[PDB]
Amino acid sequence: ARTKQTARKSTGGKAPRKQLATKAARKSAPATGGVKKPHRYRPGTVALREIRRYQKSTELLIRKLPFQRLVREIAQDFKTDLRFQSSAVMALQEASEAYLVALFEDTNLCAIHAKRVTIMPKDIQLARRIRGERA
Amino acid sequence: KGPVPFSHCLPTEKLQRCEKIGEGVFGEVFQTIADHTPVAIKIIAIEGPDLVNGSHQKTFEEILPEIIISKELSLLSGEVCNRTEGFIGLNSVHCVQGSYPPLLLKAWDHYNSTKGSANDRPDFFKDDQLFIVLEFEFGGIDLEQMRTKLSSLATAKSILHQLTASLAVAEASLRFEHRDLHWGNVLLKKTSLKKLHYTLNGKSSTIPSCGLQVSIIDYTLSRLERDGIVVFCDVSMDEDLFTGDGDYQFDIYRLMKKENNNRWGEYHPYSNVLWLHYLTDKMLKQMTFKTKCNTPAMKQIKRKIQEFHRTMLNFSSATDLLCQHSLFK
Amino acid sequence: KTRAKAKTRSSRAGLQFPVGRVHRLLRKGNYAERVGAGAPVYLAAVLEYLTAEILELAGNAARDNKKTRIIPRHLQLAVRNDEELNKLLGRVTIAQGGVLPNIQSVLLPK
Amino acid sequence: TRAKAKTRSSRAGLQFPVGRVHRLLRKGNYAERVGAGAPVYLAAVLEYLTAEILELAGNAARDNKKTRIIPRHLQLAVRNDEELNKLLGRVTIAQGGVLPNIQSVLLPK
Amino acid sequence: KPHRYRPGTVALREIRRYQKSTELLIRKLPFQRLVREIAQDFKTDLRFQSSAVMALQEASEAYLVALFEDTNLCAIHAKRVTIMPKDIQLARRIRGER
Amino acid sequence: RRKTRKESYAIYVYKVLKQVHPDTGISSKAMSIMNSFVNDVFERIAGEASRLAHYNKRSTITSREIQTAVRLLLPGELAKHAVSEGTKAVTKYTSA
Amino acid sequence: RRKTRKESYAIYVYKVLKQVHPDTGISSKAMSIMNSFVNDVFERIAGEASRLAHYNKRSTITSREIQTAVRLLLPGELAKHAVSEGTKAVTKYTSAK
Amino acid sequence: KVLRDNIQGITKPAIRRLARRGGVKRISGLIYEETRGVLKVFLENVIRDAVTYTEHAKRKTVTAMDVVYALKRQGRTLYGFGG
Amino acid sequence: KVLRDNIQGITKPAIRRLARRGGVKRISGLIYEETRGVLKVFLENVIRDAVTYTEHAKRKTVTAMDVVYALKRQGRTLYGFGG
DNA sequence: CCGGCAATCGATGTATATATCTGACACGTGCCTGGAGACTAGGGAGTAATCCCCTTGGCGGTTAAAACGCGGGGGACAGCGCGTACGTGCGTTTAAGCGGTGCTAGAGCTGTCTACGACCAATTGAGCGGCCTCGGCACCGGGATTCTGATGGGCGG
DNA sequence: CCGCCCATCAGAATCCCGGTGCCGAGGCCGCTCAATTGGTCGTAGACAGCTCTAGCACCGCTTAAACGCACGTACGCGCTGTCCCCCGCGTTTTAACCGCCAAGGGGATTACTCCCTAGTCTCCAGGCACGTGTCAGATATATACATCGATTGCCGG
Repeated sequence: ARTKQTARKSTGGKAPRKQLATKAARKSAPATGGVKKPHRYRPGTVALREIRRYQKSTELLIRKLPFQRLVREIAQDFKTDLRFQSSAVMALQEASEAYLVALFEDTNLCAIHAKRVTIMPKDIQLARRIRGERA
Repeated sequence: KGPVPFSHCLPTEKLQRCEKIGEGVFGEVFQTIADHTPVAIKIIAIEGPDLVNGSHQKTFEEILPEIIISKELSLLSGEVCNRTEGFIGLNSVHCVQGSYPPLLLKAWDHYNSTKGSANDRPDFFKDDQLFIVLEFEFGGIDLEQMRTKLSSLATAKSILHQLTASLAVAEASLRFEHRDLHWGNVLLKKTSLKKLHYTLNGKSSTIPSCGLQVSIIDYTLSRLERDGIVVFCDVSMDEDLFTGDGDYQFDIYRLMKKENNNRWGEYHPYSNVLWLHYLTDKMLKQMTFKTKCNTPAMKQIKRKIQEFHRTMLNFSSATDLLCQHSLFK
Repeated sequence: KTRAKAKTRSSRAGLQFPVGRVHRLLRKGNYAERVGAGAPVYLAAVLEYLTAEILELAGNAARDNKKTRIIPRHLQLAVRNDEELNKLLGRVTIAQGGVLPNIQSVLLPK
Repeated sequence: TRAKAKTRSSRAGLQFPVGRVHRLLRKGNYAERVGAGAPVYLAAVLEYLTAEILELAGNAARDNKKTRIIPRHLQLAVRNDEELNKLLGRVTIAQGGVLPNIQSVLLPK
Repeated sequence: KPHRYRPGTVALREIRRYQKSTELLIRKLPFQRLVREIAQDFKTDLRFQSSAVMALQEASEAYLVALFEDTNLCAIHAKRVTIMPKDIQLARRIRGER
Repeated sequence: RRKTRKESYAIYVYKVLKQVHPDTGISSKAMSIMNSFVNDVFERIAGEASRLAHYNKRSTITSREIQTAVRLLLPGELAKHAVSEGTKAVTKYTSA
Repeated sequence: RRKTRKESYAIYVYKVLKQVHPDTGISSKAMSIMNSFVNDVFERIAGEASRLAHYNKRSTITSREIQTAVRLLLPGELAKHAVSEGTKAVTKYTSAK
Repeated sequence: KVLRDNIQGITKPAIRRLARRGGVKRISGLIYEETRGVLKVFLENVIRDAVTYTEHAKRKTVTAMDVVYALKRQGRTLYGFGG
Repeated sequence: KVLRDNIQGITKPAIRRLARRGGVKRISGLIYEETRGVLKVFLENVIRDAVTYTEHAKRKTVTAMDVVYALKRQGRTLYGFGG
């Protein structure tokens, strides 16, 4: 703001000399693909990577708008022309997520007990029956 | 007297304590401590045959109006009909003969090393070169460097109110047009006073301070009138000023020229109004604030500033805007 | 005359939690017709002890992660890794807590 | 000349005591005050539930060629009805037994 | 040739027989001795009423019968007809109790 | 020296039983069971009503609290019939 | 000051935290969680004590009821420390009254 | 304005993510419908209790406090939402 | 009069009878030790709570009301023995 | 000319019919304590008016996630064979159960009387609600480093 | 002649810095009202004494259940083969998310009645403890009757 605009003589590339003078190039592996072989991880590896990834974070795993629409649709059965605060829907979502995660843990234990690796509906049924939720 | 040596005006104690603060077409700006007070020194090379920094040297009979308006705006802080401390006071202005001492040369070298400069090295001047030195109070840091340092919108409102009050007082008292309020030209200083007092035509009022005090500088292209005589510089022949682009500030000169039909000698206070516009534009676009706008009261005042920005173009002068617009009521 | 200044009951008991407020809450909660003069002190001491225990464990967990503020993840980690506190809050859900990293041995690659 | 007293159960047309329930509500540390219509409601609800259970148990007892109800019949009545079984889901009845039930795979071929 | 039943007949007869009566299946004196020995650790020189021991026995037997039903369900889930300790452990783990 | 009297619900349970099945008796253990049942249900409903009253910053227990607690505690059916019985009893009482 | 005032346990929790870990902070969500925890435990202990007093045909709540409720509610190795702390506090209060 | 068929908005990848957080490696092809059904049952119970609480207070808006009270009544306490 | 080695009084036929009422057809040989352990743990918990109630009441005899209160506290309400 | 399917034939355990004998259940009586009638004082709850915050609904841009198709590797599931652990039954040993006899520790009740908790009036300082600043924490981007999985090339009894 | 090991290669995962954007501590005022201080006063419970119920200990005799051993077969477990069906990866299509903006519905606060509940005194009827018979259920004996396991007896490829 000297009353006129010029080029960039005011600053002698201060930001570059302070940082990224020439370091702004390439990083990590530079060569990728370029092979006839179709690079592929064997089945079961990315599954374990996802297991390790999602057991470390804390954020919600369901899109908010579909859940809110479902909640309103369910609630309209008991009374018409209802209203909600935001924190009410947030609390409902948190409780639902926690319940489902615990149920899946129990289901996995039941599946392993039968000498398998895949979970089937019968495992969910047995878990809910023993838990006392279903008679 | 006259072109006294630099040593008389700059003792070795002040010479060693000079810190480079700025550069420009006019010259150089340093900071030192004198009389147990931080003071700024502006140094300009005058009455020379050489060309420096892309322009020829400036004479004395055109720099006289600059010092005249500077002393007028400094002394208006003592008048009883209209009082305001929005300007900088005059300490001393004097003439020097000699060359540039190496201390300020190495200070300039350090300034280039840290920040960089847009001019040349001032080491070509001999003994016979003539210089002018102006002494001013310390004002603080420019708004440009304080962009990520403002607190919230309340500080913004206080700054705008102070600027408007100062400009209104100037117009009402001395019919002033300064016409170069770019955001690198206002200064912010920390203060402890809770309120600021201003007098216009005998009526006094107070403004919240919010922990800051604003000031204006660099009156090199200003216009004023006194007792039927006008002081200004005619700049109607250099169009490079109006060739700018890349910012609406570059367009404000063209818009003002359109408003006044390329006649600089006329008094049109409305020009200053659009200058506020540009600052307000900056205050809404190029600032980062520490505090979010979660408070409803701050939402209300933000809406107030938005409406002020979108509707203040319809007012006549600074006084009308101050005494009519709902923002300050 | 002079009533000899004042002194909160927390100061005489050496606690940090309020004693008067606990008394007022016990009186207005419909627990019994009359309330003794020593019950609020006991209750305040117990609550302060439990708070200090949980906070210390959470702070250790937060420091381990190289952060200087406690967030709900650290509270969940502190609670679930201590047997006694885990048994105390056995039917409680903490928002934004997550789970404990744990994978069965059968599912691991050979 | 006080009029001859008329108990509150008679006015409500019930079989359960209303004054006793009022006293129990008052001297129980539930609230500061107790309204005049609460005991009637509570007594009616309790009588209804008792009548339901008793009728089912008496049917079960008659099915066994008896004329007196014992805990076995109460268990048979409670465990064979969905709503009562849901209500008393965490309750043990002494000397009740269990319901006859064998998994189908265990049966001989 | 002496008469002999095939393995499984008498088991089904006993299943039908014990699901129709409503008695206690544990002898009383050993249970009383066990209760006193267990309580010996918390306080010395205690006395019990008769109804206290009776209530304890009733609750214990109800608990054991329910646990055995859950164990049978778990064992059948894995294509077996014999119950093994792993079934008890899985049932207790899922039910919530340690 | 006197033996303190103890109160129970046997009289009313016997009255209701003679009302429903007019030719059926009962034993002592069954009477104890029904006594415990009535006590348990009373405690559940009263506690829920008290909590409901405290939630809204009110100082009295009315029939609205009892009705809401009944609707909250009882399963799907057994909740309409109980509500109808209570409303009928209250209206009959207040009419007389 | 227009809104009616609301009370919480934030100040005392912050004092305890700054006493245990002198150079650590806390966020608002953690503050809410701590507040809920304190209220829940208070409610549990008070309800147990009231039931104990009612069982014994008393009409007053004393420190014996609180002590027995603490023994009944908390698991082992947590009951003992809480009992010790409460006894110390009561003795100090009584002596200096 | 009547909503219809919104349970289909609980996608398949979302169920997969929940299972992954649970620690599951292989998922069959008939699990998604079961998950949708059990979620519907859970939500029905909780929302019915919350709406009862809201109605009693002669109010027309469901707040977080009703949800917290209903969850506590079912036996699943929740910390952190105005508890 | 110290008592020792009484868990062996829960004989094998008694466990067989309980299993038969449970609906079990075939049994292993290692089940009895597990059953004895779980029974011991259950009894320990209940008796500890009952004795705490008795000690608060300032008595030396354990009554049926203490057992009933302990069972109700643990969430296993029992009907029939008073209360 | 057998491997089968049905039809007997014997033996064992459970359900059913009739006669005697008891103790637990169904009433009758007397008494006293807890509920009903009658009346007053005051404060909690209902109703109207008003303010303003938060919930619903709309529009446009972008882009991250959901939907779809296909090849193929690894797991679910059936069939088979073998060995031993568990069920059924008999002869012998042990301790539970029942019926009395005797002792006293401790639960349960009553009467006296003091000390601790409720209630009130005057005084005052803790704690919460508005407005405001600001130092550093968390976050992102890039670049480098590491670590791990999937591969071919080999010596050998 | 079946291999079972090692050295390379590429792709995620994790570290190091530099710049940005906001949050969580605090500072002030201003009240509001709830906690502290100093009294009086009525009753809950601590304490001491007494009565008598029921819990504990021991002994003798019967009979049913627990225990040990022999024998055989059906169930559990390991191994092989086959085929379907989920996983990993690239391409195309849908709608969630972000930012901003009006409109007004319903929750929250203030003031004013006024009817409903607690509290007190008097009186008598409902409900509890105690004592007697008689009859529903328990016990004993005999008698079918349904079902399990082995043997006979022909029978079509």
